[PDB]
Amino acid sequence: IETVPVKLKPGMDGPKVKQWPLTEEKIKALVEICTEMEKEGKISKIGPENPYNTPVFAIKKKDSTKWRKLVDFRELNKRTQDFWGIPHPAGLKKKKSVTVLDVGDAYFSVPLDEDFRKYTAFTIPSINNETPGIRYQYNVLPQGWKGSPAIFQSSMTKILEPFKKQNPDIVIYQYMDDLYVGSDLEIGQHRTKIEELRQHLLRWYELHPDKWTVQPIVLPEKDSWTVNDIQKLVGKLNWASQIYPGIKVRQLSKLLRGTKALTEVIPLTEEAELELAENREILKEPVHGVYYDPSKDLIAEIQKQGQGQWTYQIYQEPFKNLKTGKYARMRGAHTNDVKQLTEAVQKITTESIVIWGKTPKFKLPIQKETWETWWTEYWQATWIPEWEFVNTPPLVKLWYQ
Amino acid sequence: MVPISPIETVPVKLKPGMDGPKVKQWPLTEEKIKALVEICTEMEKEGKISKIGPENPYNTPVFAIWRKLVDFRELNKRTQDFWEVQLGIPHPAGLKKKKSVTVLDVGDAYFSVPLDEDFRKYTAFTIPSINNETPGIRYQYNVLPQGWKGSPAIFQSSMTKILEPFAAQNPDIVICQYMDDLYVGSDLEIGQHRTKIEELRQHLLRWGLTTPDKKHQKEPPFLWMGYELHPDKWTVQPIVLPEKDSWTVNDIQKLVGKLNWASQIYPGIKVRQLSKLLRGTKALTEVIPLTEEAELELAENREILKEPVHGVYYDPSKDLIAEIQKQGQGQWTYQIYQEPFKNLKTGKYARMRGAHTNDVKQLTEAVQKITTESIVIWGKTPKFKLPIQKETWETWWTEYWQATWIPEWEFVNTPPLVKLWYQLEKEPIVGAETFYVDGAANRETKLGKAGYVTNKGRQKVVPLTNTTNQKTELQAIYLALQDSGLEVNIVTDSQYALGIIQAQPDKSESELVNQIIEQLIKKEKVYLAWVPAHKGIGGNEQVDKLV
Ligand SMILES: *CC(=O)N(C)c1cc(Oc2ccccc2OCCn2ccc(=O)[nH]c2=O)c(C)c2cc(C#N)ccc12
Repeated sequence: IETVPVKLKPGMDGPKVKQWPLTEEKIKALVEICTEMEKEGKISKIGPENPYNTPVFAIKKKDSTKWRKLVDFRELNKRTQDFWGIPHPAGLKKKKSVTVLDVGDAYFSVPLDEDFRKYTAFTIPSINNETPGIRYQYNVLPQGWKGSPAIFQSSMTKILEPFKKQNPDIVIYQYMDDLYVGSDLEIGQHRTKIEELRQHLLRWYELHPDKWTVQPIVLPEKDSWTVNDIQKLVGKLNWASQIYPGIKVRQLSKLLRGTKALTEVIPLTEEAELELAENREILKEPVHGVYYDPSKDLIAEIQKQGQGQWTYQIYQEPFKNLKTGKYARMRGAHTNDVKQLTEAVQKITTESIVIWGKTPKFKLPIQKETWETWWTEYWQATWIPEWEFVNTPPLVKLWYQ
Repeated sequence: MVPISPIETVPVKLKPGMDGPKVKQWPLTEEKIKALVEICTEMEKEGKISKIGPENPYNTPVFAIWRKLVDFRELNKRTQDFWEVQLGIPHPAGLKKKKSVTVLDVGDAYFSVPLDEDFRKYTAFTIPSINNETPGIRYQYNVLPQGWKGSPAIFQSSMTKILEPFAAQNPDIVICQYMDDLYVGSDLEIGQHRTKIEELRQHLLRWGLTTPDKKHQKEPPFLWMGYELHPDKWTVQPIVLPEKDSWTVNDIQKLVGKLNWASQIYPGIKVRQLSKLLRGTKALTEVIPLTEEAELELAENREILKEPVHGVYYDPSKDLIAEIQKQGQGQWTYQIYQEPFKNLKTGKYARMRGAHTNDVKQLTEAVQKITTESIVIWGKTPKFKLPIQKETWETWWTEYWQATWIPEWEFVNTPPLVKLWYQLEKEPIVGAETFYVDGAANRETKLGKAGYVTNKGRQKVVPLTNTTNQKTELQAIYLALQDSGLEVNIVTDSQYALGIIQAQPDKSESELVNQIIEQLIKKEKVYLAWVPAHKGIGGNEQVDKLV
C-alpha cells in the first residue's frame, strides 16, 4: 500500500532489449491478457518517451490450457540494484519431499515505485512490423523481476507466520514467484497439507530430493575383456585420474602391449586385477576438496546420450562436481530433441534453486540458431537462466554413460 | 467555431547531465534574411512558432534553401532517446489483399501536434538582422519541428491514439500509418468504402486535422521502398543488370545488391562468386577481374531476370508452404507459397563461415532462418518441403551428438538430395584389420612422420615436410583408410582428429580432411576408437613416428 524506493546500479541505464518475433496466437493471447491487466490497473499504456524495453512471450503451464504471460527480465534483473540477505535453507535439499507453488499473483497487490516503472516497459509486437507495437509498463510488482520477492518479503513473512508457527518441521523457501515447501510426510498428507497452505494463502508439482543422490564413477565388471574393452577402460580411468589422484593405469596398459585385433579376448594378469580393484576402491570415495563458493557462478553441462537419455554435471571448478545426474524422463517429447533439452534445463535449474538458491549457467549441446528458435515453445518456468553453446563434441560424453 | 479537441502533449526531456543547444547563428544574406522574415511571420501567424525575449540562452542555426531549414543536429545530440517509430520494414508478401485501398494525406497534421511547453525553449532560433544593426528576431517552436529527433515518434503515437477509437469501432476496415500518409483498405463495396473514408476525414477533423479533398497523387501501382504494389500482386521495381566490359568494386557491390534485392521474388538467384570477388578488398575504386564461375553465375542470373516475376499477397485461410532446394557450394534457395506456381516470396541462404560442414546442418540452419522470417512476416511457421528422406533425417538426429529439430515437413524428390555420406560403427568390427595410427612433427624444422601398424603385421611410416602434429595425425588416419579393406578398425590418440570426424563433415577447408571423407565414403564399415597417448598402450607407437 506504500511504495518502496527502487533504483538501478550506478552508471547503468535501463534495459533496451529487442523483442523477438511471436506467432499470431501468442500475440492474440498477450493482447487478451494485457487488456485484462490494464482493466485491473496492473499495467498502463506508455508513450514514445519511454525508450526501454524487455522481451515478452506467452506459454502454457502444466495441466492448463490457459495462456500465461512470460516476461524475460534477465537484463533488468542484472541491471537492478542488489537487494538485501537471508541465508539459503541448507535443510531444504535434505527434506523428503518439496512442493513448488506459484505465488506470483500476490505481487500484483503491491504498487511499484513511481520513478522505476518506466524500466519495466515491454512491447506486444505486430505481425509484419506494421506498427511499433503495443507498449505497456507495470504499475505493480511484476512477475519475474528480482525486486518483487525482495519487496514482498515482509508481507510474505506476515502471511506465513501462523503456518510456520504451527508446523516447525516444514521448511519454506522462496525464489522469484515460486514457494518451495519441504516436509517428510506421506504423499497424501503432503497433498492435504499443500491444500491447507494454498487455502491459507487464498484468504489473505511433486518433487522428492531424498530420491536424488550424487552419481559415482563406475567401471565395468566382466569375465572376459577384449582389446577394445580394455582400451575404453584405460581411457575412462585416465579421464578419472584428473578427478581422483591415485588412479593408476600402467598395469592395465601393459596388457595392451602388441598390435592386437580389437575384438581379441585378453585375460587379465593378477597385477591388472589388483590395479583395477584399487581403482574401484579409490572411485568409491568422494572427491577431495569439493566446496561451494556463493561468490562464484554455477556451471551446468548437459550431454545428449541418445534414446531420450541426458546426463548433466553442476560444478564451479573443473573436475570438482557439486552435483551430477541423469535425466531420462519421457513426457511427450519422444520425437523432439529440443523439447527434451528444454525440459532438462528446467529440471536442472529447479534442482539448483533447491540446493543453492540460484540458477546455473548452462553449456548446451545445440546450435545457437536452433535453440534460440525453439526454446520458448517448450518453456514452462517463471525464471530463465543463462546459457552458452558448445559446438565441438566433447570426448567425455561416453564417460558419463 | 466548432471546438477542437486538444492533442495530449508528450513530456520530453534532455539526456541526463546535458544542457540545451547554444550554436552561433551563421551570417545570412539580406535576401535570405528577408525570405526568412516573411516565412517566419506567416508561421507565427499560423501558430507554429512564437517570439521570445532575451532571457532564452539557447539557439539553433537557421538556413534558407525560399524555404526555411533549421539544423537541429545539436539538439538531436542532446535530446533523450525515444521508442522507435518502426522495428522493421513491412514485407509486401505479408499484406492481405483488399478490394479498395485509399490514401489520405495527413501531412498538415505534422504541424498541428503541440510540443511539450517545458521543452519549447530548447528549440529557440534567431533570424539575423539586416546589416546586424538591430537584435535578431527570436523564435521558438510550439509544435513538432521537422528535423527534430522526437517528431516522427510523437507524431505517430499521437496519430495512433487519435485513430484508435475509429479503428476499434470499424473492424471491417484496415488503417495503416506510414510517415505523413494513411492507408485505408477494405473489402466493402466501393460506395461504403468511400463513405467510411469520409467518416475518417470527419473523425480526424474533430481534432482540427485536415485531409485534402484534392484527388491524391499516390495511385496504383504504388512504388515504395524498391517495391511495386499492385491491386492483386507485388514485385520488386525493375532490376536491370548492366552490361560492363570491365567491373569495378562499386559495380560488383551494385550488382550483388541488385541480386540480393531481386532474390526475394526471383527464384534461383546466386551471389556466391560475385560476392567472393569482394573478399578483403576494402577499396571502392579497385578493378577486379571476373572469374569464369562469376561469368556462368552472372549468365544464369541474366537468364532468371529476363522477364518479370510477381508475388501474390497473403491469404490467411490457406496453408503456408516453404520448399527448399540445394544449389551447391553452400548455396540454398527456397520458395514460400500457398498455391502451387504462385509464390508469396522467394529467398536464399548461404552457409556460415566454418572449417567443416555438411549438407544436413546447412539445411537445418536454412529451415531455422525461413521459420524466423515466416513468423516475422505472417506470424506462423510454414509447412516445409525438403530434399531429404525421412529415414535420412531420422538416422541423423538420432545419432547426432547435438540436439536438433526441424518443424513439420515432408520429403520432396528434387535432386540433389541431402544424404548422409558415411556412418561410423558403434562397436569394433569382427574380422576387420585393426590399424593403430600415429603421427608426429617437429615444431622447429616442421618435419614429421605419419603411419600405422596393424594386427596382421602391415606397417607404414611416411616422412613429411612442412607439417604439424595435427596434420600428421590426420595424415596417419588417411593412410590407414588408403591401405585397408572395405571394413577396418582404426585406433588413434588424436583428440583433434576425433573432434573433427565426430562432427560428421562431408566438406572441409582442409584438403586432407576432404581426402579422409572421400576415403570414408568408399568404405563399408569404419570403427574409430580413441586411446590416451603416452600411456604405454602397445600398438599405439609414438616412437615409430618420432624418429
Ligand atoms: C501501411 C504500411 O505500413 N505499408 C507498408 C503500406 C501498405 C500498403 O498496402 C495496404 C495498405 C492498407 C491496407 C492494405 C494494404 O495492402 C494490401 C494489399 N494491397 C496492396 C496494394 C493494393 O493496391 N491493393 C492491395 O490489396 C501500401 C499500398 C503502401 C503504399 C506505400 C506507398 N507509396 C507505402 C506503404 C504502404
